[PDB]
Formats: sequence, C-alpha cells, structure tokens
Amino acid sequence: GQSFEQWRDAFRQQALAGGIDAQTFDRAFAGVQPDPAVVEADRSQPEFTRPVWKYLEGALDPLRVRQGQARLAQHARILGEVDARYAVDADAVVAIWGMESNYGSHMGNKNVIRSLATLAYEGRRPEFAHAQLLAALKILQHGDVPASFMIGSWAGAMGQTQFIPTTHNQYAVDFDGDGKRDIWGSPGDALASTANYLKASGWIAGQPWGFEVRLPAGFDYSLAELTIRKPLGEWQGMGVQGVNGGPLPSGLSGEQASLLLPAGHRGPAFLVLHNFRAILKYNNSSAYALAVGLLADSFKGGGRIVGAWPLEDVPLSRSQRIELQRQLAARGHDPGAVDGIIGANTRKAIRACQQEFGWPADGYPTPALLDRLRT
Ligand SMILES: CC(=O)N[C@@H]1[C@@H](O)[C@H](O)[C@@H](CO)O[C@H]1O
Ligand SMILES: [Ca+2]
Repeated sequence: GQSFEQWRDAFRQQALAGGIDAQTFDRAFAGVQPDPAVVEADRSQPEFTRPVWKYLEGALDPLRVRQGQARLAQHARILGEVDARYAVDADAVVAIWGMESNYGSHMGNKNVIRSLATLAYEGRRPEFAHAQLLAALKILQHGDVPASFMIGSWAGAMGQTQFIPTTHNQYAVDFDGDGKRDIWGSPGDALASTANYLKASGWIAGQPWGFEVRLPAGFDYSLAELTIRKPLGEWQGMGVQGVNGGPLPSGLSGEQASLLLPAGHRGPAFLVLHNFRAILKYNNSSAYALAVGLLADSFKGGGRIVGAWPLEDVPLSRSQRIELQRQLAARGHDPGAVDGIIGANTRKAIRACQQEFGWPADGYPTPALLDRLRT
C-alpha cells in the first residue's frame, strides 16, 4: 500500500489467508509503525573495512573469551546434555552464542514484527521480509514468546540465537519441556536450538573446524579458494604442513578441506574442514566462521595464530570494490557483473590480473592492486 496503514490492511489479508488468527495479528501490530532506523540499516550498503584482523580482535576479545568460559561453567549441565544429545561440541555452540548475541546480552532492542513490517513495507528486500513476517506471526500464534518480548536485530534475526523466523520454525527446540521454543529467555532452548541447527548443517562432533597451516615455498595460491576442496592427504602431498612444520593432524587423512587466506599470501593460512562449512550455514561469511572457530578454540586455551597479520591490510570499501571490478574488466579480466561483491567470479579475475603482474595469485584484492590498475 501507499500508507503504512494501507500496506498493513492488505498484508492482514495475506496473513489471514496463511492461517494467522485476527487476534494474533492485531496483538502483534498493536502500535506498530515503520522504523526509520531499520530503513537506514537496510539502505546502508557501507563504505569501509574491516580488516579481518580488527574484526577478529573484537571477536576474540579476552573479555568475550572469559565470558564464554564463565558460561560454559555456569551452564555445564545443560551443555553436557546438549553436546551429548545433538553430537555437537559445546565449545562451538557457546562460540556461536557469543558471536550472535554476546551470550544473550545483545539480542538487539528491536521488535521483530515492527522491523520486518518496516522492511516489508519499504525495504529493499520485501520478498524476504514478507516471508519472515508471516513465519514470525506463526511463532506468536504458537506461543513461543509474547509479542512484547519478540526482540531481535533490524533484519529480523531473533533472540539469543539470532535465528530468522523461518529458521526458528524449522530448527528451534524446546529443551526444558514447557512447550515453548523460547530462544529469548531460556538458555536451554537457545543452546539446544543452536546445536540442532549446527547438526542439521552437518556438524561432526570432535572434528576440527580447521587449523592453521604453513604453506611451502613457491606454493600455487590459486588453490586458496573455498570452492576448491581436497583431502588432507592430498594437501600434505602438496607440501602443506602443520603451522610449526611437520605432518598434519592424524586420522583426518581423507577429510575434504579448503585453503583459507583471510589476508592474502602474506598472512596466516588455514585448512578448513566440513565443520567450517556448517558454521557458514549459520552465517555465510568466512570471517565470521573463522572467528567462531578461533573463539571455540580459545575457550580451551587455543585460538593462537602463529603467522603474522600483514600491517598494510586495509580492506577495500564498497566504492573501491566496484572500481576494482570495473578496472579488472577494462584490463580484459572479466569479473562478471559489477556488483561490488568479491566472490568467485571476481576472485577468478583478480587471480588472472595478479598473474599478469607476476604477483602471487591469492585472489585477495588490496589497495596496491587497485593502484597498479590505475598505474
Ligand atoms: C542463524 C540463521 O538463521 N541464519 C540464516 C540462515 O538460517 C538462512 O538460511 C540464511 C539464508 O541466506 O540467512 C541467515 O540469517
Ligand atoms: Ca522451552
């Protein structure tokens, strides 16, 4: 509709047609108007880094590590039961909990119905918003939480787990048996829900998400690519070693792994395994998944990175990523659609350009590359 009131009246019809009761709808929308803060967040396609090392610094903050250790102790019984029942490592569940809501202290302060209605009414992704809004109304109808306490982020990610509504409906768990899947106020429900989602996403209990490695001299950096997987044994037969030298972890010889270079060839290198892919299902960002894995490791005194981070790591802004794609295309290295998103097609073009300049082909774009392109 044109007015918010008009849009809501029309959506109310769709909500009823989808099985939401009038009382649930009217209770959910009581007092609701568009939220400009949500509109701003939706619109803000940013202009600034990063870099991964500052992001990891915040994520691996000793304050967050110690708070997770405290939570592991406080909730040891529940976590033991969740770890055993879902076959998902407690440290990973708690690391996700820390990264998503700071173990429940930062769930956001926005009402999920207001936020999703705002996005449905005037957001850039109304298909997503409408779908999530109807799912959210189903959650209210089922009674998992009262409308007043259905809290989450601007994009509709909810509660301690930051599940979007359709993910809650599919994977949230009632751990304590009161009949509510309360990912807002019940640590047990939240933790079991997170575990259930990780397990559905392929988690193998006890298997590392990945680990730091040392690459051999004259390494083929075009292989550092998440879309390329190889057995650990094959990586070993390529000259990839443990971070201090010597063979890679034993027994895993047949495990498929990809090479992750979060700061290009001058930075630390990681082999990442299937459990890393599981974390990406939670949040499809390699920086996020690396932070979750290192945080999980940190609870037990791990998470130490041996390779130095490059001092000159200054990630490209939105503007620069678009400029990079245009300059690559102009030089004859086709990155595909100029969308300002560095994915596989752009990395392919970056690698060809790096090879043209005689640089290691790590597919990792830097201000130096952009300068050289402008010559
Ligand atoms: C924790 C969580 O809900 N993560 C979701 C994932 O469930 C959903 O499939 C994805 C689609 O791209 O959007 C993310 O927000
Ligand atoms: Ca419950």
